[PDB]
Amino acid sequence: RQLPNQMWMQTGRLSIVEAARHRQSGYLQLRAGKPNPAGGPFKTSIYHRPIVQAELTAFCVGDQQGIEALLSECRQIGGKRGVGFGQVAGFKVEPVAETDCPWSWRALPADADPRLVTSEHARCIAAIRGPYWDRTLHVEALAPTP
Amino acid sequence: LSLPHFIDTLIVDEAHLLEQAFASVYTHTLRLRPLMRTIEGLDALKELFTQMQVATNTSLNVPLSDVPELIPALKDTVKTLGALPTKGMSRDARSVIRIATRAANDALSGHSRLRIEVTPVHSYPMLLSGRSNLQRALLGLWNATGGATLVSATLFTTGDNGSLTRWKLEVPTERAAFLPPVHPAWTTAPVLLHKEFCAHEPDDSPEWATECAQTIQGVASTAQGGTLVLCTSYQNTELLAGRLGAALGDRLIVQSKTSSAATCLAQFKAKHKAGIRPVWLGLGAAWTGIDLSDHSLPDNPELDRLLSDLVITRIPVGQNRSLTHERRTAIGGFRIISQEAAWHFRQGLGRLVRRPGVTHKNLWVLDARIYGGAAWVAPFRQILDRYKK
Amino acid sequence: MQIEVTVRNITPIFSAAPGSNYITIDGTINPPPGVSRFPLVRTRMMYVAADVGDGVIKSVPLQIVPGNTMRSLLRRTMLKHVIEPALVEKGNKLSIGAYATAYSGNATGNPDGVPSSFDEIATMRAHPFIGLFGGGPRMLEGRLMVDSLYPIHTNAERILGAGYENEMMSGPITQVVWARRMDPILNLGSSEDVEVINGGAVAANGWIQDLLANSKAAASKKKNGRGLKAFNAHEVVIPGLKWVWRISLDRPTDAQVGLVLLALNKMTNERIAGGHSKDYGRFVIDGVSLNGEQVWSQSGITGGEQYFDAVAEAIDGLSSKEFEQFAQ
Amino acid sequence: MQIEVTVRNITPIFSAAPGSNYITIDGTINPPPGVSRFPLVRTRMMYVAADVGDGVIKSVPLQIVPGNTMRSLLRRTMLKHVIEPALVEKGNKLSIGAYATAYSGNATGNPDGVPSSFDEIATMRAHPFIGLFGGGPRMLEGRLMVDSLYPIHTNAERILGAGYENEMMSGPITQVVWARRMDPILNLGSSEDVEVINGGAVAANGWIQDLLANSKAAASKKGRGLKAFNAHEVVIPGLKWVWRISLDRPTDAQVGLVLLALNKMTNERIAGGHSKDYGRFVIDGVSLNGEQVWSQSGITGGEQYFDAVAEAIDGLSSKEFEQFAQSAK
Amino acid sequence: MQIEVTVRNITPIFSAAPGSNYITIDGTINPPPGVSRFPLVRTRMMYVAADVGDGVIKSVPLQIVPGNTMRSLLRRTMLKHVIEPALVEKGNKLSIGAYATAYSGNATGNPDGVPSSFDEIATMRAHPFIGLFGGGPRMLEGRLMVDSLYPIHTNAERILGAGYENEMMSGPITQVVWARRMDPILNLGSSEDVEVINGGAVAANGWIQDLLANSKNGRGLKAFNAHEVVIPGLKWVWRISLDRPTDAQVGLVLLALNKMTNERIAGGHSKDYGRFVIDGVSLNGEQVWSQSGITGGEQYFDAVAEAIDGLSSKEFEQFAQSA
DNA sequence: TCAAGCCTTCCTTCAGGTGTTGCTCCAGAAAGGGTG
DNA sequence: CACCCTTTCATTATTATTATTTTTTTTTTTT
Repeated sequence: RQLPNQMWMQTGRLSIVEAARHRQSGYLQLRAGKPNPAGGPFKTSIYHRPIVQAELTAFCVGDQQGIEALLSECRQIGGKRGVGFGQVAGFKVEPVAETDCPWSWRALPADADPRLVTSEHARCIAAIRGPYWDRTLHVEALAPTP
Repeated sequence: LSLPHFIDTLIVDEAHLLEQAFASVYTHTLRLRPLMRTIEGLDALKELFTQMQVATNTSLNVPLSDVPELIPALKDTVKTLGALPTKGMSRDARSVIRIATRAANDALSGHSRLRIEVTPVHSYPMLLSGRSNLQRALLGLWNATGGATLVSATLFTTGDNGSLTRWKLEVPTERAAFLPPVHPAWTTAPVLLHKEFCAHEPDDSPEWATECAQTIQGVASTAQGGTLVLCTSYQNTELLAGRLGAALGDRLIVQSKTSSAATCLAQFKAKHKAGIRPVWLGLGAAWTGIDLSDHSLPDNPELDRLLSDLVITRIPVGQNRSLTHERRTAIGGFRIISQEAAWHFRQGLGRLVRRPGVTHKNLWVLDARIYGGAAWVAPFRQILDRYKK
Repeated sequence: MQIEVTVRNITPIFSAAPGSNYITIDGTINPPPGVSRFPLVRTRMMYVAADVGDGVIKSVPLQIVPGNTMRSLLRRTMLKHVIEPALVEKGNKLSIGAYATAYSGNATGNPDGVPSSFDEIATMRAHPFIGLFGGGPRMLEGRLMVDSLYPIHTNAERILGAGYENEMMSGPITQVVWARRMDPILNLGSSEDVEVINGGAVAANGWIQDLLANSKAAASKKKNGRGLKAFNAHEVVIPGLKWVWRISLDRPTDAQVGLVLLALNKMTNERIAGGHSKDYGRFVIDGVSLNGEQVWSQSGITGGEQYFDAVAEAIDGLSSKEFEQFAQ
Repeated sequence: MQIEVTVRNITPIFSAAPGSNYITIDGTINPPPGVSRFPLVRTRMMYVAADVGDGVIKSVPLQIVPGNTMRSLLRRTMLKHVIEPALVEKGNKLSIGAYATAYSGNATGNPDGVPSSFDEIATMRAHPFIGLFGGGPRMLEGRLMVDSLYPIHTNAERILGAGYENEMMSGPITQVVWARRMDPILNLGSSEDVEVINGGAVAANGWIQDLLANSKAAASKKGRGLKAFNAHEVVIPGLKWVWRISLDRPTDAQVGLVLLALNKMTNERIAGGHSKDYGRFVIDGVSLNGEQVWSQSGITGGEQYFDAVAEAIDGLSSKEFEQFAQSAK
Repeated sequence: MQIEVTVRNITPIFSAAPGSNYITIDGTINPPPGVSRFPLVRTRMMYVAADVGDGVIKSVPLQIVPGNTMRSLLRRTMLKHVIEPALVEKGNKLSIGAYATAYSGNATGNPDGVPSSFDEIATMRAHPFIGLFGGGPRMLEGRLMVDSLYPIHTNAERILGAGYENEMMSGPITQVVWARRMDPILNLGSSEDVEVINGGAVAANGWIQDLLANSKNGRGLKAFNAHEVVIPGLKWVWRISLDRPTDAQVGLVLLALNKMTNERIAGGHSKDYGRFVIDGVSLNGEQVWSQSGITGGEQYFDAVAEAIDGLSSKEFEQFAQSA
């Protein structure tokens, strides 16, 4: 963390005034004569997400040139939000020795090797591969805590 | 007329100076005493001097803020200087008359700043019509350049940041290209950085002058060759001269209003040739742009001992007083003052190593702010973090 | 491709922030308890990294407009200025859930998770409006990445990047504008001013005793209703400030970029604020750079005629069945 | 609709600013502790980014009237000159909460969190008056955008549009004006004068005894007395100002109502200091969406707006203000 | 209602400027330190916006009688001249707080933090006097707007232009007037003049000894100082505006304007500085002044004549009472 | 052509602001009903 | 059955909040 972990707020609401003028103009076909800020299309929603400005360091085994070619397009990281967050100032890949690198700090299967399981790993439901947001692919995994 | 209308490839040597050259070009200055001696060989210019007197900052960065009698006096100056008969007036006098009228016509428009300075010889009347904004002309050079390489010895701020550099030369950001610099180890290898310093803070005081001069006496006693002691002002170097005169005798060289950098440099070669060990109370051009590597031994730099000691007496803050730097400082703030001081100090430290192969080089910093707990001298420490022991 | 819009706000900028912020009458933000305080809604500010000062990174406040406000403003000006006249010159009637998907980022077309084939993903991402944002139950990634409105400020030099050092601000950029509401019954002068009130003098007097009783009861409780007499504060970003706006499009078509350009052609009538009553957030556009090349002129956009022809033939051909098929 | 009215203030302009602000006798504003410091209410300052010198965009103070004050003045001008005069011409009357919503937007604190109806929002935003200022217990967006009144000044070039570079002032626009509260009974020059004051001489001498006790208490310390010596910063008169009154998708009648207000802006005070005639103005021009439609008699142009507002105020009734005014909860 | 009175000051006008000004022997105002400078207060000054080069507008100082000064002057010249005779002849007798609120507009510097009931505000805005000035502890807004007295100048042309181009005057309007307080024990120089002294010649000589000791914080009677006046004879206008006046209130202001002649613009009393003669009164653009007084406008005088009759102090007592 | 100003005054007490002034709302969605 | 109204239920509880302290040089080789 270069910065303290602050918070971002965002809200969502459809503009009711333009909806009313479109309902009169005929461009909107709305049978309901009243909105609802607690639910529905005109719901106002407030939501707060943590915000961190940080140096992000990962460890992996692979070809540096391909990672550079992939990360050249990487304009954002953490959220591909399309709203402006996580813009990459830069990236850097260096080779390091074997005993320094903690590859093991990763979501692992429960049948992993005894030298690969650490203390901060614990048994849970997590994705270990591919789309980590897809809960249908989530498996019984041993994973580290951020 | 003298250069092609479109430059396909432009390479600038020592690009750090180049903007100042533009700042040299777009100042048109009216010199009063050569005019007054030329006309004798009007009373309106004397009234311009009398109204010029009423206006330590004398009207800095003010294009037209105060003009009580400045513009009718300028108009009378223009009309009494341009209507003098060209027939019978001398061939070298018309140069003075024409540069004075060009400077006055630059002054009249109101698109330029006005500055006052006096000569080092005496309190002569010097007046300047200069341009503090320089985006238009240099941008008119960059659309006229296809590609350019700007090479310098202090071009970059910190690592790969050169943002203020493309601010000074007004380089377009789309055409800017920031390459990694080359900072070899042999520039920092033979140089030895000493822990001792002057405990008094530099505050233009005589007690600081005595304690600092006792440290110069220590360094000159331990010097196996020449010593350059760098200052930023005339007053502190005259304080150091008055504190080191009877102490050092013929070993010292001072720079003043009557002692230029070239004369001092020539004396430095002269009494290094005589075998004595000189010290040099240097300022101004002694910071940036002097060759203190000897040309009597080209092939063998391991016997180079012309300058065995560089001592920096104070951090060079407040050195750049130009119109463009004042305007750029007013936008940026304290940061531009700190980074320009870093570039001046890097040019000051670059006088030690000019070629690889030299040995037994000594570097001294006596500013007590450097070794203090202040955070504003933080870059000044990291450059001193490139030396060890 | 990238569009950078440099604008100056004619009026102040106010985008309200969460939390309970209190200011004294002098100006001290967030006082310790035991002293009189004041309600304050500051403009939205993020703590950003700063290499100014030292080489180490320090956390500095930076007062912005959030990027969501930018995204919705760009969206709403495309709907209000080019999309709606095209759809009402044809006679199209949107549905709620398709109107909610086009005008908001909401999934009330079907709250259910609608499956999206890759061919229909491709045919909706190539739509001149729809593929910019997406939204709805498909939850497909829109092509438009709209950044926050960043002021050209020294706290944002990491966000702004090099090149904005000329024409740059520093120091404080927020002013705490104090506003108030007076009870207008106290403003009532005479019988001619009060004759429009049902009851008139009796009703005005009754409200005055009601307000007096409520205020003295509240002050006696200090040693749950509320009156009209209010006096509060809100931090705004200073007017006349220069702002950069980054709009990066992930593999766009010509019609999508043309729609963004025609949004910038007509966004002078739009506002960016939580101050719509006070005309806050009025701005004029000073520069629009496409792929690093500036294109904005004083008489709208001059350049990118291929984008203009593409967006003309795009907004001519739409018949709003694609909006309905995008919703459900 | 983007109305641009350029005004000329005949008298000074005083929109006071909150805060514990002090001034010395010679004029040192906000002086440090340990010196003689005096109360001062500064006028409304807006920090504006400006081009001081060459480049150097910096936050310099301009002196304004806020958009709330100017907007309220517009609200009061069309109300007290067009709306309620033509509304008491027949038997239409409002409730006192409807008066409160017509003058301050809302009728109470703690407004209800329920939304307003779509057809209700639509018919109020098409109203000649209610659509310009939509408050109420259910928040409604006002069609009227009213910008702060800016002096035509060189600190506001990044605020002001083109074509106003001429007739345009520069330099400081304020003056500190000093008002001293003078106890009136020390001006009493005879017992002829004291007859009307109670008790004859005894109550006047009792107030002198009272003043002496308060003076001794304040001096030995170093209620409250009647001496009220103070100074207030004003914006100097004769200035030309710009005022921008925008209307997003306006009805013809609403623009006609703002036009009739601008035609009846005479003898109105802008900001504050009502006792000292502060805020009297003579509007030099109105710019209706780029066109100049002011002569010194009045508007005398754009007959569609005046006809629209005329047929609007003939059909004006109070029931729109009531259905704007009742709380849903 | 618009009231545009046209006065020409017969005497120099001096309205004291707060601060600490200084002047040399000559007209150099606020000298740099080192030269012997004399204390000086100036005429109260207001910057205008005016065109210096006939196209360029600049803040230029103009010397004025302030609006609050003329507001207090109007309060004094209606209160003593018509309000006090109506109170005296009916035997109506105010209180001390009522008198303070009748002049200062506030009985006490502390106001009560309450609003008044509307029937009260309507009654006192119906008042010919209290409706004009308002005030009180509950802050009644008055019906009278009193502007500063403006000399018809180049500077005031952007202030005033309703037919004031020809008789507009150009040039500076100020003058420095000096005053020395001499110790008059240094001027008697006689035994006939010292017989009035209790103690006599020895007492006078002892005062000279104290003057000898103090001349090289007991400050003696010596003083040399100056004050800046407006010149006499130039012609000014005054804006008096009424927001929603009753006919009684405007009749009271008209009756003030009819007896405005023997009153001093508040200023330097002993030098007779405030003297002026009304050249005209424009009444919504209608000139209704004559050399005898105010011709025409009889309904306003009739309304204030009925207004003055039946005047009672019970409203002045109610207005001054706090919570 | 000489005279071509000498001295001394350099402001004194006042003059402290008072009231109000603390935000308001909400950012739920499954429950039955009712209507085309 | 898609379009809405309007009902209904829920258990603990507290409140902290980043903002700054230059020196005054005379270079350079243009028209």
